[PDB]
Amino acid sequence: IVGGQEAPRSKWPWQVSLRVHGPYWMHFCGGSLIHPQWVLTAAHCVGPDVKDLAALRVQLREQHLYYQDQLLPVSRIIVHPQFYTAQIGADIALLELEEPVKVSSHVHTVTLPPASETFPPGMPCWVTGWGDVDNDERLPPPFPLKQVKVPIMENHICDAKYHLGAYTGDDVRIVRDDMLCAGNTRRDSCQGDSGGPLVCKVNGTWLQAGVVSWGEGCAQPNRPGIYTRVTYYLDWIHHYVPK
Amino acid sequence: IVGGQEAPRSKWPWQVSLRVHGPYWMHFCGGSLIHPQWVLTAAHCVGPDVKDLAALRVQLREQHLYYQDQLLPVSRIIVHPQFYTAQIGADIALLELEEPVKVSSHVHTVTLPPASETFPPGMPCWVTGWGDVDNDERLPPPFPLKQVKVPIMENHICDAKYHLGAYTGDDVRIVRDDMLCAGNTRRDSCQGDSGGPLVCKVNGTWLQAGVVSWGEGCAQPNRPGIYTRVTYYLDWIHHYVPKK
Amino acid sequence: IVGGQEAPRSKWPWQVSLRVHGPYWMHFCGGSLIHPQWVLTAAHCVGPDVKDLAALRVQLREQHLYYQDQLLPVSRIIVHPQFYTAQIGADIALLELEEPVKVSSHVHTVTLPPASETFPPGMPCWVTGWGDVDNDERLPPPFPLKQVKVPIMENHICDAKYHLGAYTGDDVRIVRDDMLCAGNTRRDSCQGDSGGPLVCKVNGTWLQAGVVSWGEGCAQPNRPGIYTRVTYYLDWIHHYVPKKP
Amino acid sequence: IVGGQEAPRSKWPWQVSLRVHGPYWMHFCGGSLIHPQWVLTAAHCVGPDVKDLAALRVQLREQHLYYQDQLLPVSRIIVHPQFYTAQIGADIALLELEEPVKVSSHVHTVTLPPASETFPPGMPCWVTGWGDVDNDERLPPPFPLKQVKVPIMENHICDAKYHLGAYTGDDVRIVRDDMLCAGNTRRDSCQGDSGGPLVCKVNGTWLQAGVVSWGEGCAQPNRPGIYTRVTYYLDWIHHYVPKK
Repeated sequence: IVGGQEAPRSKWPWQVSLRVHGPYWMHFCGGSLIHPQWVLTAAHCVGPDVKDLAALRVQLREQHLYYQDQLLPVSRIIVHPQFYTAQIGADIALLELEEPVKVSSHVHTVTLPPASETFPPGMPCWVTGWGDVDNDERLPPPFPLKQVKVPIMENHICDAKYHLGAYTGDDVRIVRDDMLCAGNTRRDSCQGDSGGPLVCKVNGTWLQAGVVSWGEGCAQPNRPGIYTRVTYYLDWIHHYVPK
Repeated sequence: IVGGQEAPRSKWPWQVSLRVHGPYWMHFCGGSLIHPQWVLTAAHCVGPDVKDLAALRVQLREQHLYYQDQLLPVSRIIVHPQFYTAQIGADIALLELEEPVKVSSHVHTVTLPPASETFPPGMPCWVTGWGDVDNDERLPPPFPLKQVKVPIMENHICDAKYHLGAYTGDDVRIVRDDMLCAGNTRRDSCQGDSGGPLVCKVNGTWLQAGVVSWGEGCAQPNRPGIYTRVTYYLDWIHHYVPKK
Repeated sequence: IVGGQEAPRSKWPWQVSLRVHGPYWMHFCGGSLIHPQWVLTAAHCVGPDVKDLAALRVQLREQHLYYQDQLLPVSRIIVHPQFYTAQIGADIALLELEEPVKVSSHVHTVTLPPASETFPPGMPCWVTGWGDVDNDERLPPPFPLKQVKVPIMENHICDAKYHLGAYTGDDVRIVRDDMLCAGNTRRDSCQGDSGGPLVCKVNGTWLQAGVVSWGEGCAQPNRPGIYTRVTYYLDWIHHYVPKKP
Repeated sequence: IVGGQEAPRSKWPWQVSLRVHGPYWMHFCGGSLIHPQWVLTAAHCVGPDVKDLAALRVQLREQHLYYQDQLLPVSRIIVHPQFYTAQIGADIALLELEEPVKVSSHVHTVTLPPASETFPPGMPCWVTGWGDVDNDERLPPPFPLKQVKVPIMENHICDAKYHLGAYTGDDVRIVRDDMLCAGNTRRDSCQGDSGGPLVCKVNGTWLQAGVVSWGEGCAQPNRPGIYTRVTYYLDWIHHYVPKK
């Protein structure tokens, strides 16, 4: 997270850390708990190439990475079959846990928006994770969960920004209809925040608008964060995840 | 180049090295001379973001990188307006030199194919450059230009191989119609060969079939090298580059 | 620490972490609390060149590096005036804290040995720190304090081992009289353990025998860990550090 | 070499490059040809731990590293038996070549000074090599042999400089009597120049005053280059190397 602060302990009870087997169980991507037995993440975190399930674990919300680890095994990785790269799109995956989690005030699910929900430009949303604090600048120990308020921006405006200082023809889409855009040169997601949630508070309810997907670096001029648009893939999510 | 040998001095007179300004004028991509004033390369080497022309130079064919440098400034970078990433496609760009080069037996242009040429499997094709000799393994000094004969494979076969060990749906095309596929687990292009030529000898004439574009690593199982198909972009090239 | 275990919370209440200012307050060396206001470390951690005191802080015993940091500023760095390199010797330094710390069962001073104590082979000795777990292999998060029991070896035996597979003449001493030797191919200190304590339990009392100084890599054949011999430098320590009241 | 220039092709015909076996025969240290069959170098380049002779080669003077290599095998490494570290001293070694070299105007031996020779402070001397051009800055391709003029400085003055901004007691020797000192914040030897020669022209003859040994970085304030004093070890050298 670029230009963020440490999250209060009470905030973002749905944030999860994805861990890969090595010298230690290292954080590589974020996720959100959308159901007691399901994590929503980015496809690029776990694909497009098939990964060994034995080398993957989920860690539920912890204030500091690695200090109080209770690693959960994954029974199934479901990557959207249309996914190959984040820039093409369908950058969305589901992790099925071997067990449902026992939910509490400190650990519980995020609400998905209805299909009709159109998060208007300028709406204050929050992105959370344990990713880099700037370009090629890792989160220092003790690795606090960070948060940043980012304004949602119209897809057409974000597409136009990605064309400034680029050879790509103005009529050739960079930011596609299954993508959502947020952030500026002070406030953005970064490497290691991938798969984590963009959440917006609507009528007293936190709704997951986005999954951290891609961008040209972090908080670069005219290069806002690109997110998978959750409303676009609700039918695909609901094919696997109970309502 | 993976599984190659050092090129003989007489071979590949169209091979060029692209150089970026830093502590020294460092090789980052290959290219081909297609006209005395024009270099064909990959868009991903010079884009999609607009870069300072003053920090780019072209080096014509040398047997050993850096030893006999005569660096040429660039007047113009022209990147295909459809290009954003190599995997989406249109991975093709043109460099206009500030001056036309004097051609010779040792330094001269490659011939572009006619639109009808498909380059079927079994055709003898070669890829050349100063790129890595394996995954994360740089070409050692004194940096000889390498060559390797790569077997062309049909786009549908290569598309099917890219789906093996992948979550991507079988009917979601990975290897696109503007791309060409070549190489195996012994013979491939690698990092630093990007933008360089894939050339096939057809009726005694060398034709540039491909621009080194992308792949999953180098010489990996079921992951052959992907090249921009030059025949697909001839009309765009001919918009900028004069006929002989 | 090579071939160690995580230290129990009750052990090594004198272990300190030295921190350098950067993107964060990063661990670079170990140390020992020998007085409420004084830390014993290796000279090579803080010298031979004079460094900015404002860029150095001390962290008292923590079970996991960085998790519960209460960083203490330093008023004075005192490096042995004979020190230039660890291999020449006098690899010993003192940090004066700006304030005396409040001691407890969990955080308190280590006892220095009497001048007469030689620490012979067979004596049970432990080395502790947050250093590498092997050659070029960092301690993983969450960075637990590690301990390992190291066999002390006689200086003459260790000197002879350092000459095996070396061009250095047998009568040219490598392991010097102000140094102490401990460890084997399974048990050793490593990069990041430097300045930390080697402690031996003598008649029910923990005594600091050594300061982690140097070696050829970590846990390598015929290359045991070299430590500054504390007994050699007691008079220099007692020049600066007041005796217990 | 820091603050240097590329050597003219006619200069320093005694300069050699030491090569270690890896992906390629990589330069790690310099040396000087003091006899047709003997190279003088720094002990720290080849010790104190015993190295495999099969993994070591010598390359005689070349203008550009790696481009025209003719690698020579070594029959014997002789490291001074007093050597353990450069800071303690005796940082001097001899390589015996398997064959004597055929000498020419372009490749021939440097003259060693007489025991009586005292190179006075301020004397213009030259250090040569393929080492770093600054702190953590490698010599760029095509790796030209570099030279820099450095004034010799009195051991007592150089010892005093190493004590400025240091905790070391002023009466505790850093720069020892078997060492020689040269260079400033613009002009110095660096990593990769180790074992190479410091040469001074005395009565029309180039004499090797020093072997590149150690220092605190390259061209740092009050930290001039430290060299092994050749006059100190003449008797040891002449124990193995036949006199001219």
